[PDB]
Amino acid sequence: PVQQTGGGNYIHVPLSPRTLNAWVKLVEDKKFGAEVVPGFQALSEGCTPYDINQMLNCVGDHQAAMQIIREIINDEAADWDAQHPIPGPLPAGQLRDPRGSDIAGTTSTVEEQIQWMYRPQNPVPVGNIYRRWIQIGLQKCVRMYNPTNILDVKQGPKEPFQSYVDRFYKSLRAEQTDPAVKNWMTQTLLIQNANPDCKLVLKGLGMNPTLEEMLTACQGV
Amino acid sequence: PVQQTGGGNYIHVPLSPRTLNAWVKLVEDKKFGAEVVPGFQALSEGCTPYDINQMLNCVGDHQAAMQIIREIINDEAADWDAQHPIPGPLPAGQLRDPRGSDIAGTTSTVEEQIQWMYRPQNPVPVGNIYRRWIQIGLQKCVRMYNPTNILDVKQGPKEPFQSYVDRFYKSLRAEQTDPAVKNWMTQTLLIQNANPDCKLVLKGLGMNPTLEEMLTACQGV
Amino acid sequence: PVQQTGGGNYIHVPLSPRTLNAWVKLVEDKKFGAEVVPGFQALSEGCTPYDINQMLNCVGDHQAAMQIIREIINDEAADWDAQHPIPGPLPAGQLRDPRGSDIAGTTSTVEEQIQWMYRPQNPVPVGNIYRRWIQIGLQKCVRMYNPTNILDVKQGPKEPFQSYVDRFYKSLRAEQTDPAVKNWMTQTLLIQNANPDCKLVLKGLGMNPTLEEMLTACQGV
Amino acid sequence: PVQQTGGGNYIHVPLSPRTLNAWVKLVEDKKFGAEVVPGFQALSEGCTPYDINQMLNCVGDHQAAMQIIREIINDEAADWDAQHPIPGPLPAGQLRDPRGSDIAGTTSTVEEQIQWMYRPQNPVPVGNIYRRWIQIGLQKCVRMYNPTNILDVKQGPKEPFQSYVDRFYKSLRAEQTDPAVKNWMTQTLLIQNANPDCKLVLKGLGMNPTLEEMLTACQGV
Amino acid sequence: PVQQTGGGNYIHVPLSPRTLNAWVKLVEDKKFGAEVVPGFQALSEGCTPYDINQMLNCVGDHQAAMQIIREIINDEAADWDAQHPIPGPLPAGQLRDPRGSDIAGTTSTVEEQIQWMYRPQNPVPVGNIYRRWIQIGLQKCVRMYNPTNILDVKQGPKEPFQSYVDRFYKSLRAEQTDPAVKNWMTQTLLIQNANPDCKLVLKGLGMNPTLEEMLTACQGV
Amino acid sequence: TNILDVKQGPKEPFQSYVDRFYKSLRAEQTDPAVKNWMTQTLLIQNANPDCKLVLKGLGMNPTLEEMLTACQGV
Ligand SMILES: O=P(O)(O)O[C@H]1[C@H](OP(=O)(O)O)[C@@H](OP(=O)(O)O)[C@H](OP(=O)(O)O)[C@@H](OP(=O)(O)O)[C@H]1OP(=O)(O)O
Ligand SMILES: O=P(O)(O)O[C@H]1[C@H](OP(=O)(O)O)[C@@H](OP(=O)(O)O)[C@H](OP(=O)(O)O)[C@@H](OP(=O)(O)O)[C@H]1OP(=O)(O)O
Repeated sequence: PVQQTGGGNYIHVPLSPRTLNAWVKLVEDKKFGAEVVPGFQALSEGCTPYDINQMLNCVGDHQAAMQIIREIINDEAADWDAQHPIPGPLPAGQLRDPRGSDIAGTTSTVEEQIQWMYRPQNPVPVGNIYRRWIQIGLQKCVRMYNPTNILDVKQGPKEPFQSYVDRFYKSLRAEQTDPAVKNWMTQTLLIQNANPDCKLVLKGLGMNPTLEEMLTACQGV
Repeated sequence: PVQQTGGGNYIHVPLSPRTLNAWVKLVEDKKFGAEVVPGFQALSEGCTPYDINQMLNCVGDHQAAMQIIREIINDEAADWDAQHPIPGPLPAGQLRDPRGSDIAGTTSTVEEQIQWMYRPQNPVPVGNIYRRWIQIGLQKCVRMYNPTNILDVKQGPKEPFQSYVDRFYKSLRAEQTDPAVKNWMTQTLLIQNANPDCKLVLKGLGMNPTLEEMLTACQGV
Repeated sequence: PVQQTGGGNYIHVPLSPRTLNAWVKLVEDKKFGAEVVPGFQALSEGCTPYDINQMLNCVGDHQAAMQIIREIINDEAADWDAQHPIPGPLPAGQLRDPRGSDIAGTTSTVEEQIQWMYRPQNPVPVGNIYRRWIQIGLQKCVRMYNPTNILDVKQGPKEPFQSYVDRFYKSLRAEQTDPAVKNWMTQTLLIQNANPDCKLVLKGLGMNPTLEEMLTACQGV
Repeated sequence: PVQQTGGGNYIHVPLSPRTLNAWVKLVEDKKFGAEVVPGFQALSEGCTPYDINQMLNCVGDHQAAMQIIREIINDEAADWDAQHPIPGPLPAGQLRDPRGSDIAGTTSTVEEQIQWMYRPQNPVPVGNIYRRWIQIGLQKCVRMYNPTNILDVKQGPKEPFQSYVDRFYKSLRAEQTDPAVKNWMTQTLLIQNANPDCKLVLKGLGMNPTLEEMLTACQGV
Repeated sequence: PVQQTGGGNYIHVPLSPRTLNAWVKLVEDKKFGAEVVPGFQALSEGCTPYDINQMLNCVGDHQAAMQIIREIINDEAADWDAQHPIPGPLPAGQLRDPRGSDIAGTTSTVEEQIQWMYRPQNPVPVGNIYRRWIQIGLQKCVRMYNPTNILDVKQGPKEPFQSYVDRFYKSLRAEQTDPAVKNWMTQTLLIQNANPDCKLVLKGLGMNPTLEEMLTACQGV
Repeated sequence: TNILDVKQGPKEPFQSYVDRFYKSLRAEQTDPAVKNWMTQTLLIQNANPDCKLVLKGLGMNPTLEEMLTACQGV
């Protein structure tokens, strides 16, 4: 992280143990639950990359997924190098313009990552760009770990409509589905993959019911 | 959240892990108990919307209810857009006047949400307006989850008048009932849905007893 | 709560989660033990009313007692309105003189509650007056929940004089008894409601023994 | 407690929940172990009396002992009133010279207790004097609760000399014994109340052994 | 650690208990897991050597490994002494130029270690150089404790391809293997040491599959 | 019929099925994005297991042209 000073220059405060441990305990307990994606951001809102890397590295389990995230950061990295050019030999006295690897803090140092993140001429935040990339690797894994696809989430003889709708929506977000499909699935597949006795009551409501109405109606059916 | 500086402009401090976890542990343990509504406010008294959204999102369970809250924020959102007009093309150099979605921080950024929340000309607090909306979705769910309606809370042969009155009042607040009804239910339905032996003693007190008198009298009856 | 600033006006800091939880865990575990009364004050020494109300409200159990406290705050409230007059239409630009409900923060806002609590002309602390009222409702409940009245606390064949005196004094404070009665009960009823074998030894000490002497003497009797 | 300010007067910071709870958990678990006396001081090094009283009061158990402490504070209190005279009617504008009860903060307020504790003309610390008194009541109780007197701490066939010496010294401090007696008991009663086989070996060392020598020698005897 | 002051010189703040305990609880629970290496750095980002030494020393178990680390710090130490010369008798008034042992803080004091770490003429950070050395001793131990070598990590009849790849990669990093070998092992030995039924499906993908494809394909095979 | 009910018969080709699917996809006036998801997924899910595995062996995000050729005589 970065803490500024009065009469002094910006300094690098370290990351904190509690936070390093919470991220570790949100991935080893929730088994890369979708929520892992925001937990990470919040725990990292103001962490320079060197620190983000130390956190992800403390986790020595689910190491296949972490490798997948590393592959994704390198692929996104290639795009930034291609789209952003080299101004040419940059005159000594100037910190090298940032690349996808310095953004990570691998080849670069925290002090240089703070320098770009705050340089007055063109501040390049090498702290938030990296997290975004990590979040695409985390998100794919969540999608690789939705044990049930939404088309298979249905209702058994003794399964109600409140637990089923919970199992459905939780998967729908984790599949990283788009919005229009979300509504169609929400207004149709919810009723299709259900017990018939409750289905008749959800259909008794009328057309385009609301989740409030669907839930209240099928209370005890 | 927002922390101001001396010699510097307002900055965005992040939300804290402990608080993100407490909200999560007040919803997964109390099963959206009514108290969830204030716990949220207190945990969020000074959180800009971006953060309020990160908290609600970390919870990946009870996701049906969270969807209901999202529907409610969008419905209230339509009202604000209708009631509050567009001054027209706003001259470049001016931050767009706030809408129901920027209030959420979805399409907007925290820096802009802080800018309106503190702009000197007409400070628009986009932090408290949003929470209020979230609280109406949370409140409906509590009402959707009062397992017993107050008209069904009664006294069995071995149920006393202290546990029953507790089960009654807890439901009365969670039903989000109005005040005049609250008093009538309080002075009448409490005695009606009760064991007769205790009922005779509560009636021996006189007319319009006080909960102190009702409770002390039916001690052991 | 209220935190003052240098070069800036007083601000409202929020209440803290840990404290909201401790009050909740001192009432759901001690079952409104007498100590609940001071725990509250200490946890609230510098909390503006809006916050005191949020804490009491997070507790959704023992809700009958909380209603009793609400009745007591309204009754005390009537007294303040009667004793303190209305200076008449107060000129615009002046915050309304405080009433029993603003003291609670119900109809009022924290900023106005801080304004009176610190107004230079006649600072009206709307923070401590309210707590005092809450403490009379809490105290009555403790008295409504002393399972044993002091006149019934006695000694059985295998009950000693150290556990009995503990059960006696704990009730004596919770009954909210007065001081002169406290001494008479202390020097007389302690010996009366006791095992005879120990009674003879407590009486062997002489007249007006001291709890030190009474306790040391009946060691093993 | 008291926190001073720059450009402002001294203020009263409150006591903290964690500390109120630790004192409570050092008395309900250690059953007024001697260590309770220092735990209290350290937890209270800078607490004005009002707070010291709130802590002791949160403990609603072992209430006989707390009453004994209250009797002791009143007895010491009489001595201060007798030894320290009344300068006579003190001119309005002057805070009353402190008495044993204001030192407690009972009849007095924290602001007045801070005023004497810091008054420039003759600062009277009403914070440390009170604690000292509380410590004499706590100490008597520890002495009233040494289950074994040192003259009864001895060695059985299978009791060694390391556990016995531990049981002996722990009692010796809790009896609040004097120093000269401490040495005689230490160099004599330790050997007297012991197993003979180990006694012969402790005596083989010579005269006035040291606890290092006594302990190393009787290793396995 | 080191905290600077305004109007005063740099001071040595101490290390914190929680951190001393976390390092101890990351080595006695993870049994020198590879992650121990970064946990240490993060917990020590800004700790002067004297403190780093106090932490490692609190751990009294796995003391063979700590001795190995001590041997490694002494061997690296010899290199620094050889490569860095003695400018000769350094004039009194000048702190001795740093050596490998002062870097540790053994023969040196924290104040001198802070003086070099911040001396304006040629700041020598004796805080980060030491940690680096400790990290080579920690890393060797992790390699001495990879119970399974990657050439022995294979798939049994009921072992899938997700747990196996996890056991493989975790070892690959802990063996401290190089990058080119990492890719060859990754694209070849992963398929070789596997169940044949899944092997046929991983081979059905084509050539140079990606861990995403390999993992999705062998789902249920 | 409807697209969430259309299913390839056990001894029916997945070709007969696609003609009973795209015909019912346009009729339902399904949105274009909802069309792509149903197209790349709901076809394979509501199909014979043998051809479902054969199209799954075809690879990721297959194209209908390839799906038809691979499930030929499947
Ligand atoms: O008291 P809190 O500030 O909420 O902190 C709690 C816990 O509280 P309790 O003692 O009431 O259970 C302990 O706090 P401290 O006593 O150390 O202040 C301590 O527990 P652990 O060491 O077991 O984690 C840890 O706080 P800290 O960072 O101050 O050590 C943290 O633990 P939990 O979050 O697990 O309750
Ligand atoms: O951890 P933070 O979120 O920054 O909170 C700090 C921090 O809490 P911890 O003690 O749990 O680390 C301080 O740490 P220390 O200075 O004790 O190391 C503590 O200081 P004090 O206990 O000395 O006051 C202070 O305490 P408090 O909550 O009583 O103000 C507390 O404050 P916040 O939680 O409000 O930030």
